Amino acid sequence: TTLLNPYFGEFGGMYVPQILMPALNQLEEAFVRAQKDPEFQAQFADLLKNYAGRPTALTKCQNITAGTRTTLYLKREDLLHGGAHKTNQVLGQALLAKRMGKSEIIAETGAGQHGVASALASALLGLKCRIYMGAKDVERQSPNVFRMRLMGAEVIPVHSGSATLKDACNEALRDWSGSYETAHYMLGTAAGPHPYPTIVREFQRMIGEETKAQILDKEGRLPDAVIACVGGGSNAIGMFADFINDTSVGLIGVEPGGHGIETGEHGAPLKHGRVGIYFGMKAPMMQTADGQIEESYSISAGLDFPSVGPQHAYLNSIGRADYVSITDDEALEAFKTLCRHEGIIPALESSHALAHALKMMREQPEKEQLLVVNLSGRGDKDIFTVHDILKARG
Amino acid sequence: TTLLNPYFGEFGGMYVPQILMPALNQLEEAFVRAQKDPEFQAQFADLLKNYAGRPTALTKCQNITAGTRTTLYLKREDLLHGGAHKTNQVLGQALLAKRMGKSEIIAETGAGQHGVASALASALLGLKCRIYMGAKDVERQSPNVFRMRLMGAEVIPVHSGSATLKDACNEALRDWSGSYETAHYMLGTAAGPHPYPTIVREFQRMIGEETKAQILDKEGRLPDAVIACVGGGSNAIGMFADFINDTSVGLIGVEPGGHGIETGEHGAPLKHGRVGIYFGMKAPMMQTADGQIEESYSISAGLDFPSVGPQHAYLNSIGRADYVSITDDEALEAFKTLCRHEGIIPALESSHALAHALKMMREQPEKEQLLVVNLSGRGDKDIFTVHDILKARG
Amino acid sequence: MERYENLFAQLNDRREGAFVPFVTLGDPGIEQSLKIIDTLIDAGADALELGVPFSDPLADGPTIQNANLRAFAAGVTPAQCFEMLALIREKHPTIPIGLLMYANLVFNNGIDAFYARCEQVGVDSVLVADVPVEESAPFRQAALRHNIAPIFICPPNADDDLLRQVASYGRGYTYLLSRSGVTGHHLIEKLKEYHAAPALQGFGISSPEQVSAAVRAGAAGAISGSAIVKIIEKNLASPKQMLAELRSFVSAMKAASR
Amino acid sequence: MERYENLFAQLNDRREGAFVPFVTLGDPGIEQSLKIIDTLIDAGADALELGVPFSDPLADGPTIQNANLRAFAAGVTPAQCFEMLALIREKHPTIPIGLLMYANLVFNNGIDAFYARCEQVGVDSVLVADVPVEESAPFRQAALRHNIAPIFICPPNADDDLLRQVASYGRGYTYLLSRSGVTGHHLIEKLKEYHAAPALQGFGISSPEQVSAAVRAGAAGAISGSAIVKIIEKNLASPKQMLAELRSFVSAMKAASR
Ligand SMILES: O=P(O)(O)OCCNS(=O)(=O)c1ccc2ccccc2c1
Ligand SMILES: O=P(O)(O)OCCNS(=O)(=O)c1ccc2ccccc2c1
Ligand SMILES: *Cc1c(COP(=O)(O)O)cnc(C)c1O
Ligand SMILES: *Cc1c(COP(=O)(O)O)cnc(C)c1O
Ligand code: NA
Ligand code: NA
Repeated sequence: TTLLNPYFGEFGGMYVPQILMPALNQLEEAFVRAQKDPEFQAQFADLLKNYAGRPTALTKCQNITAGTRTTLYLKREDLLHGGAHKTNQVLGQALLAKRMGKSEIIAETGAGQHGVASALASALLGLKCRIYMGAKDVERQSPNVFRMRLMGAEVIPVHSGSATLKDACNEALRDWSGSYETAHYMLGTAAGPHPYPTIVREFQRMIGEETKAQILDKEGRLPDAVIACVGGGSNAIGMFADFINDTSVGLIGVEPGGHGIETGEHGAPLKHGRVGIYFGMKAPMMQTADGQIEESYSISAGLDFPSVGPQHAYLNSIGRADYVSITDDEALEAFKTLCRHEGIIPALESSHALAHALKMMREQPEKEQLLVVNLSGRGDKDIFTVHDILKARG
Repeated sequence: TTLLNPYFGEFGGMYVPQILMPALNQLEEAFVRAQKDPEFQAQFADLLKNYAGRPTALTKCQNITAGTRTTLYLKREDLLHGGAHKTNQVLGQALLAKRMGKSEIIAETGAGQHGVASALASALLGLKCRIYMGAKDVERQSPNVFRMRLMGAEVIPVHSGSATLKDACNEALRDWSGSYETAHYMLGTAAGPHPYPTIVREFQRMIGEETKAQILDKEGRLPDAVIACVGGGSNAIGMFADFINDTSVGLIGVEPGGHGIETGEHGAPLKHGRVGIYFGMKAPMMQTADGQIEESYSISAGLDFPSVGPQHAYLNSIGRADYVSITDDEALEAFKTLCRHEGIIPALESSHALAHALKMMREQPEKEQLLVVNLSGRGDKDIFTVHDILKARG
Repeated sequence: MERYENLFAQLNDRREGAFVPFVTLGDPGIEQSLKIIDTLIDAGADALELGVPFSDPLADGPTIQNANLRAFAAGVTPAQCFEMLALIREKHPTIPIGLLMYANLVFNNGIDAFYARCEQVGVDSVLVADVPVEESAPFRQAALRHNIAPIFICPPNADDDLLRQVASYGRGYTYLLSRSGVTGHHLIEKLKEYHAAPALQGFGISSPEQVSAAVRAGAAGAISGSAIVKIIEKNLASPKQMLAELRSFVSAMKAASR
Repeated sequence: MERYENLFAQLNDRREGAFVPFVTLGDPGIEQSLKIIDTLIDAGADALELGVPFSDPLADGPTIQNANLRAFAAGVTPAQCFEMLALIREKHPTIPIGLLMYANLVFNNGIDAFYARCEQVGVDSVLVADVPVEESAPFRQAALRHNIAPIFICPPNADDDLLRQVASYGRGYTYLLSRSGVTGHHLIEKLKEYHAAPALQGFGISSPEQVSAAVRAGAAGAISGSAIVKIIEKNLASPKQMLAELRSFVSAMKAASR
């Protein structure tokens, strides 16, 4: 069996070829032991603090909420080394790999952010890193590809399937099934086979823990709701985790609505997909009526995971967390608004979370509410995307 | 007269048209009062902490120093909001502008970083911001120009002169000489007419103060030397300030050597220029034998200021600080090295400082030395520049 | 199940192993695929392992990755695969037919319904590539309810516990992995000790000597996929030549099992 | 200095103000510039304000910014400017000649040496645009040592303290700024009360009525630069027409001072 429950209600599991089970079992055992090891926690804390830059600020956004009864704070993961929350968990996973005596790292990446995060962690900790990326993604993310290579990582294009994230995910697993003896698979989100959903949550948990301590210090109470975008679910569960037992705190996950849910061109499997079994887990996903896996569309490349973390599907099913969607245009508007009113350029991914917060505020201007938006990353990387769009509109 | 000494030895002064003296006098008085105002200090500290992300980490770089007796720490200004140290002082200056009752901001920019910093500070604090940038710089820094505009700043190209930084500097002064009544000139470095060299130093002083507290905590002693790149001198004086009276601590400023000092294509006026009077101050500068002002060349656009802060010229003259130069190739090598060995992409500006530190280590591998390099900013902005260069070499 | 029992019983009386080729249904097209399958059978195939085209075959190497892609280029759907399976069964009443599936295609319209469809079409076993014994319960139960053999995988590092599980839960045949990775001796004795279904070695089997070695080691037979698929891929422009090569390869591999 | 004293003494006996045009030496070329200057004098200019081309004229508007640029396009250097000045002096013995300088050009080869060069060439005053009274010491001292009048600027917001300093340190004439910004009544009385050098109003003076107004207000005269330079810029293609227009404009401005 396993040490921890691989399921969150009906979602999760370990749907990988038999050959990979020993790898998952080893990882789970190493994780459980690491969690009880004061030395591991100390090293991880050291890296988070002195290398990554934790704790991150909790910024009160006074301008954007003017004229309303909403008080909005932004958890600044955009200020974390690397420019996104991904850095937190790759550092923990890299340490786990070393705890298991592994010297190589395998990672998958779509937009390229996880690839960059995996590469920097591997460079710092002396791990040989090889990254799999969809061919179409390699072509469209030249900047991130060059960054990975500058940091010594090996970038491998994947031309199979749709040549995107899910395809890179497959290639990663194919490789690991034959090299797990010396290589660790650094999965990029709170999804995939157990123990990844659990490990990634625990290695992103400081986001929520810090937010709780900071909001209590600044406001003397917990927020009415914490809001986060949901691509795969890591930054969201990272923010949610420490508040799960604080029943008065709303947990709101925001999936990308793309051109609009009714257009079929979106990335909201949790609320508009259908439960299936893929990427080693049972979870809602983007799939055809026949069961073939489809891609997730969003103006934001980072919210392209065609499925969603099992724990999110679970929290939704029991009504502990609520999930909504935000379209390309709503995210773009939030992006423009934060730049102009707070002088912060948010990642288009994070802009989805901000957009919903803005909607909560604008739809009910006189409702007194204390909101925290997880600003998962910075958007310097999205200025061209936003630029091209705006110009094409006159 | 003035409240503070406008000179650092023979360097400095207030060489501006008579019409601008009242503006300088007002600013000096507002600064002096602000420095004694607990409320101003509290607001500034609040912004630095909760908005900008201070304190910044002090990262020990173990990999890069392997095999030597050098212990190297990097002061992480690259993790500051905006990606560079410039953010610190623009926040202070923005507060000063508001203290004086000004509602508009005028700024000059070359590489565009100061323009971006000025724009974000102005967006946050509700100031109308207009930025002057050399036409050739506007053309070559499309990303930064778009960022400024996204944050509500007005960007104005300058086609006069060489259409670069110094030209933007002139246009800024021309504008201010006729609008100082309601506009504050947010100068971008520790140079120009008094009180700017002093104000900028004091508003960047936390870099050195934090570094001192952090190194004392981690090593139990002061560093043997603190190293920083010198474009205009702000990040360097920011790092140096709190250590000036600690005579055992070496202060090393690194000017850009470009293609090599002997080629004449460099940006090292302090050690290879000649003292002159321009941009409101008496300081060493890049100038022809006739006294015409020349441009500073460096692979790094940010080290393009054709002169240098008066206090640096002074510290050099009395032997308190030492200044050296680093060529394009040496900076490029340090850039590649940090990416690969520490997983940190440094700004090409900062790479000059790192390069000299690497030289101190490599030339005398068995010399026991505790060094701190001011990592003034991140280099995500330089990946294309570095990319194009490397490819053109096979 | 039934058909596997009879096959192995017959093969045992003739002291020979089984040769089982694998091919993706619909590759390179429905018509050509049906011909390929008839060729494989006529050439000596004792049983068949047939894959249903899936968007993300995360357990297959490039060769089979392309087989799925070619099938998709032909518009082959799971429904058409079941139509093909019914026909294959109507043509060949005794040959064991095993499907190589990926979990989502089995789970899609209901696990029980999938195995029910397998039974009405004449399928004998189903191997779900991404379902380890740990997650097998619903699948093996549905399989057994519809007289379908649930195929379990015995990896090269399989410990005693796994061997015992594979032995008790599996039916039809035990899949003996030749190695780790994707498609492209002591355990055999342990499996027999635990009354496991006859072992069929698979992965990397591409030559007659490998088939003879498998049988010598005690395996009931060997499975070959990529080697078969490569022949299809290399003769896409020549359908007739494709069948010719397939027949020559299958007859060679089968002869080695005797 | 000397020449200014005589000029204002003479102008006073004729109850008229002085009209002083400004032009950049070498704009658009050395030869044409010398002709422009002779035209200005022949047309009625009482004194001249001459700029030495500088790379960064941070106190000048676009019009003069371009004058400097045109001069540089002609390769005009400070040394050539001094050659021009010597010639202008050799041709016109009594007209006061004032230079408009930027600090670096004065400081470049030594402040004392610069004023020494001014004296040997026949220059009468020097106004360093970016040197406020606060930094004037070395400049005004060097000027006085070589019988050169150091020109001080009296801004529109000048307080009593500044007025007193400008009055005691200045010589030749006091520069009365018409406004803040760059190139493109009560103070007059205070200056006279403090025995300041005769006031010349400058900045924005582009029409005859402005010259008459300046004199009426009590100023000793008015300076006009951009208005003069614009004429040069608009007639670059027609040298002869350029001189014609300059003569017509200067004669008009001078007539207004009578
Ligand atoms: O000759 P090859 O190409 O090496 O292998 C042929 C694969 N076909 S197969 O036997 O239908 C087959 C396919 C994939 C699998 C993944 C995990 C468990 C078992 C599997 C069985
Ligand atoms: O008619 P305009 O173009 O407005 O002004 C003509 C400027 N020429 S000038 O008088 O030689 C002149 C030029 C620039 C100055 C800057 C600061 C102090 C005084 C100055 C005097
Ligand atoms: C990767 C990324 C995301 C999406 O992934 P999650 O695992 O859902 O957090 C969101 N925001 C940013 C800035 C990212 O880089
Ligand atoms: C602006 C900049 C510099 C150069 O300016 P100083 O005023 O000399 O500090 C150096 N590093 C970075 C990252 C900069 O953005
Ligand atoms: Na998703
Ligand atoms: Na410089």
